[PDB]
Amino acid sequence: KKTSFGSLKDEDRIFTNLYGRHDWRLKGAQSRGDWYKTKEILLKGPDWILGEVKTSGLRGRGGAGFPTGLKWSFMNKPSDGRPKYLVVNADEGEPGTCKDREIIRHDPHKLVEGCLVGGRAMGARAAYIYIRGEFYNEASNLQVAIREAYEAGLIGKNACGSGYDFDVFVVRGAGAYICGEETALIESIEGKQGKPRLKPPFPADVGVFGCPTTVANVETVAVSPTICRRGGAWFASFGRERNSGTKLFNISGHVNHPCTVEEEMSVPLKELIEKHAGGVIGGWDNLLAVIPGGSSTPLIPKSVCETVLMDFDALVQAQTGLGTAAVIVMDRSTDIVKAIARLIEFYKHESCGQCTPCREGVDWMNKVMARFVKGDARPAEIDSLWEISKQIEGHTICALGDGAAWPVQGLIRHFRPELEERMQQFALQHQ
Amino acid sequence: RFRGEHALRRYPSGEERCIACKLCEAVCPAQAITIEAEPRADGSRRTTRYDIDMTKCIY
Amino acid sequence: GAGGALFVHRDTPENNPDTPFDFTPENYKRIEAIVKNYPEGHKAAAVLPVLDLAQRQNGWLPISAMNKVAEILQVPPMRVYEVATFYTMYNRKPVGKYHIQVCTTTPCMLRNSDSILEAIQKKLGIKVGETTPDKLFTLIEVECLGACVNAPMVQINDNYYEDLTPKDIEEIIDELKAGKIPKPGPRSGRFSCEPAGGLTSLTEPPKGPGFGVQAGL
Amino acid sequence: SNLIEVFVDGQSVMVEPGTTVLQACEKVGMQIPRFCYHERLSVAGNCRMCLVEIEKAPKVVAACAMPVMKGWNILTNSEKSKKAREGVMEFLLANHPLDCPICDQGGECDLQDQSMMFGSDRSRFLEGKRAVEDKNIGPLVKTIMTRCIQCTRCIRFASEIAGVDDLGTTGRGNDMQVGTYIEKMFMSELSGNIIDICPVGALTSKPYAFTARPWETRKTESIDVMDAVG
Amino acid sequence: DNSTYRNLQHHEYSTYTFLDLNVELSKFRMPQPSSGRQSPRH
Amino acid sequence: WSSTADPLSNLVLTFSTKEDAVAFAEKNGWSFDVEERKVPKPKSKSYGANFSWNKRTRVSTK
Ligand SMILES: NC(=O)C1=CN([C@@H]2O[C@H](COP(=O)(O)OP(=O)(O)OC[C@H]3O[C@@H](n4cnc5c(N)ncnc54)[C@H](O)[C@@H]3O)[C@@H](O)[C@H]2O)C=CC1
Ligand SMILES: Cc1cc2nc3c(=O)[nH]c(=O)nc-3n(C[C@H](O)[C@H](O)[C@H](O)COP(=O)(O)O)c2cc1C
Ligand code: SF4
Ligand code: SF4
Ligand code: SF4
Ligand code: SF4
Ligand code: FES
Ligand code: FES
Ligand SMILES: [Mg+2]
Repeated sequence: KKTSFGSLKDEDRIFTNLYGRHDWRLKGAQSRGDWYKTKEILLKGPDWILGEVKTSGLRGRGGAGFPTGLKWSFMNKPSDGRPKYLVVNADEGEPGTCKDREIIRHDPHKLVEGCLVGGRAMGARAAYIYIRGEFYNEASNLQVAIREAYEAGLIGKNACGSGYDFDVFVVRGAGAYICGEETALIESIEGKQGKPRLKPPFPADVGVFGCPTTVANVETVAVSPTICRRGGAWFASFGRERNSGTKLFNISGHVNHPCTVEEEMSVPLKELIEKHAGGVIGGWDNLLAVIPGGSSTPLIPKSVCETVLMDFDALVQAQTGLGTAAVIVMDRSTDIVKAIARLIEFYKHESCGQCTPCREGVDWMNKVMARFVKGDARPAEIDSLWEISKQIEGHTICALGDGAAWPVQGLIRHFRPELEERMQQFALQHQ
Repeated sequence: RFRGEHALRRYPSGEERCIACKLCEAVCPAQAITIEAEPRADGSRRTTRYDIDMTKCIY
Repeated sequence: GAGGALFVHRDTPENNPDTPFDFTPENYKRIEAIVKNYPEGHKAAAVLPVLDLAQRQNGWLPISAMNKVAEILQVPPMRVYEVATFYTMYNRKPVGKYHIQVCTTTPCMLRNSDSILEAIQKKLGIKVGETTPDKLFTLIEVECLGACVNAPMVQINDNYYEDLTPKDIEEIIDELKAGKIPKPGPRSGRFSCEPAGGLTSLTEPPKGPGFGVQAGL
Repeated sequence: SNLIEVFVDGQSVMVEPGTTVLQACEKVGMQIPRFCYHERLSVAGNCRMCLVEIEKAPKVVAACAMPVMKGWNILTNSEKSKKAREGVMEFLLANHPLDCPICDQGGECDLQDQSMMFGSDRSRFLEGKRAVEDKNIGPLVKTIMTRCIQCTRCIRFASEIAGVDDLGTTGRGNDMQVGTYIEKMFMSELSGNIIDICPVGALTSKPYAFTARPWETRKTESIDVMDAVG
Repeated sequence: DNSTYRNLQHHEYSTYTFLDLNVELSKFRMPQPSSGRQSPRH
Repeated sequence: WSSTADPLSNLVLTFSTKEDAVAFAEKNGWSFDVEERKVPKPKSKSYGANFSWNKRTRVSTK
């Protein structure tokens, strides 16, 4: 029924210690409303929790946006003899993204409680939190919070006056962006290289150690206890339909006040930027392009950002996609081609190299974009690069190839005149 | 363009260009070329036999 | 652009199978705990934590350390070699006392990360990938470190130094030279990535337990 | 019984549960292009040369690894699968060295034949190619890893058939290499079969080097007498 | 109240803090499941 | 060079079926040996068996 979005009340947010200004330990979490009546939520049964998650309209915060209730109900099958596990994706690899780090370092007890609730809903015996290797202090804070939970009896043997045993393990990665992919993460946990495996089988059938497993984002896991406590209808009252709830946004790049903020789901992009980031450096007219959902999402020019909403469906209608809701802005004083080439270089350095399309094609596109930056190419190569991106996209084992092809496609689609003009300048200056 | 008597050429350094790929022997419509090869003392891929029957060759 | 590091090992007097390496008994207890964290049918899942512990004990990863890890976990040495060469946080060559990682990805590149790199290079007198003559500092360009809000930023031995200016990074470098550890976190006093003067959210006190608990629960 | 009905180019065929798309197409008489799949080895699914279109499906599937579902129609010769094959062949040939005259596997190359049959006839790769240093794994197998396409057939064969875990992949991305990471000889009673399983000239017989071309040899089928297996 | 930053404990983390915390947590874990074999290579 | 004295050293014939070849050999008065066709038997492939929970089919690398 509601038509306008983008004004979220302070008391209506979930991550109340986003900025670390309160106590992140157990006492502060208890004061702010964590670990409150978790025993009753555990005793309501997995079916009730799954129904609450489904009616909440929650979608994955990882970027895919898959309905979380359906994924978690994929594990509602009866036991077959193997243990069941919940894996929390804390790799935090997308450039422009900082939300999971902040909700891990400053609200770890929310993450632990969400792990417990998700494990109960999915029948998991333990939870493995795969934290990024570079986030050493965040991992230590999470370990301290898990120790506090074990001492208080909130997790472990019987976990409550409930009867459910649940363990929470933290496993550190070692410098690999691909290890954020769920199958690659599962392989990395098992002690191999972070190479993704093909689907099928899906993790709900064969996952970590060959056991049924669900891989979930940190934000998705952390919002579940609040969804259960306040009901799915309250969380669904936010945003548009099929786009309900609240989201953490990371604004970085050419803004006066880059920051991380939680805001209502279908917030307008310009309203979000102006109210939280302090506006674009040099004014809104100085804006050139925006990467709305991290490096894997295609860019959009200022005209699209004028009246675009920040959710999955409206951003797909803009040929971008929401992704991880990491907003990277660019003013008119920067080289768009150079930034896109830097992103392609990042993907070149982060590909695992398992399958030939991603490996060879991404190296090829890195070389092509490096030549494009200087203008050392000819105009007929733009369509060749587009066709190369088409060949990479949809033909790889995992979505890293898609996430590398999409920025090139967006850059071409919205700035072909820029590339052509750079090439002609090079041609005249070199004769 | 005119085709005369066959000859084996070499690089400016003085090493022979032939690498014993046997493509000429395969394509020869008259089977006039006989080739045998093995690794050289330095490990190079070179021929030990390269025979052309000029009474079978069609030029 | 290019890697610059080789993924084949050639025996060297200071890096060979006979190079002495062993685990401290405290590190052996830590290895016991790490192995205990996994089911007792899959002990190969502990290769990454054990290799990380070996690096933290030694500073880098000689081929003897990889062999010791493979022997301890009863895995083929080639699997440990694959793990060591796949993951970029493992140092297969000796590295300086303070490993400086500078992020040059697009979000940090937009907020003048090149100035930070140039300031570090001028202060230390080394290039992008070199090591100081006294084996005290090593410079490395890295990708996104998950602190794009606080760009530009660097990483020095598990610590994040954020919102850096050339002056700030010069002070960090010379203070680390002095001997005591600088405090981690963002500069300019913005207290971990909320708006510098905005305070556009989380202004009122958070609600206590049971504020919005639904009926029938 | 438990057979399911699937279609290959509109023609029905009954297959056992768990049958992959590649085997369903084989039961009809078509050989799907492949580089990493071997019938004797575990499924890898990395060369992506077996991508094929399922009717009413927007995304192609890996025929070697995807189990076929009941009622599926496999479009083995549709424009989508042909374009996928051409793109994969282009990516595979982008970095391959121009070594065909000096490669021992000239007329026996799966890469050459599948480029002729399923790839394009020209290249639009204007960059420089990669070059990796060779390895020494004994006097039986000659190693030229610039020709390697990273199909990991040798690694799987060594791990599963030969019982030797000395092979693997080091590095990442484009710079990922197949080898031992150390100077070590891959010596076993079954080490010579990695030459046969290798689709390209990366692994070749050392005593056989440079001596003959496949189209010249006459094939005689006989029996081994070196032992009592025959 | 709010103006104070209270995430100051991470400035005193050592090279072994994570593994010491894991060792401490070792006594709180439930017994691990078993696949029946020492390793897949067994 | 390689010299030969038989005219049938390069003669190879192609047949649709085994019966056609047998009939052709018989009507030409040639003693023949017939070898039954060898077909690769169908095999069970499972990508999920690579990541096995308790079996030896679990791979150590990929
Ligand atoms: N949060 C971060 O740091 C990063 C996020 N991303 C985002 O990840 C997105 C692509 O990642 P993918 O997981 O490969 O996309 P995906 O759509 O295939 O996966 C979405 C989730 O839903 C599950 N799922 C999907 N279909 C299923 C089915 N039929 N049955 C059972 N489960 C199913 C998957 O197991 C997965 O967990 C990208 O859009 C990207 O923006 C990418 C890099 C980093
Ligand atoms: C190359 C690649 C890297 C990824 N990295 C991450 C990551 O670091 N963190 C994350 O939460 N998801 C990451 N994802 C998306 C995961 O697949 C995601 O966690 C999974 O689909 C479940 O997400 P959900 O819980 O939000 O539904 C990555 C995906 C790809 C293809
Ligand atoms: S797309 Fe790239 S990262 Fe993903 S599996 Fe293939 S090679 Fe690895
Ligand atoms: S064998 Fe024939 S075609 Fe090949 S290099 Fe020698 S002369 Fe040329
Ligand atoms: S492996 Fe095949 S394609 Fe490559 S050089 Fe040798 S013959 Fe040519
Ligand atoms: S050496 Fe041959 S078999 Fe081994 S990965 Fe390379 S191409 Fe495949
Ligand atoms: S872009 Fe530098 S931390 Fe992510
Ligand atoms: S044959 Fe299927 S991906 Fe290689
Ligand atoms: Mg071969």
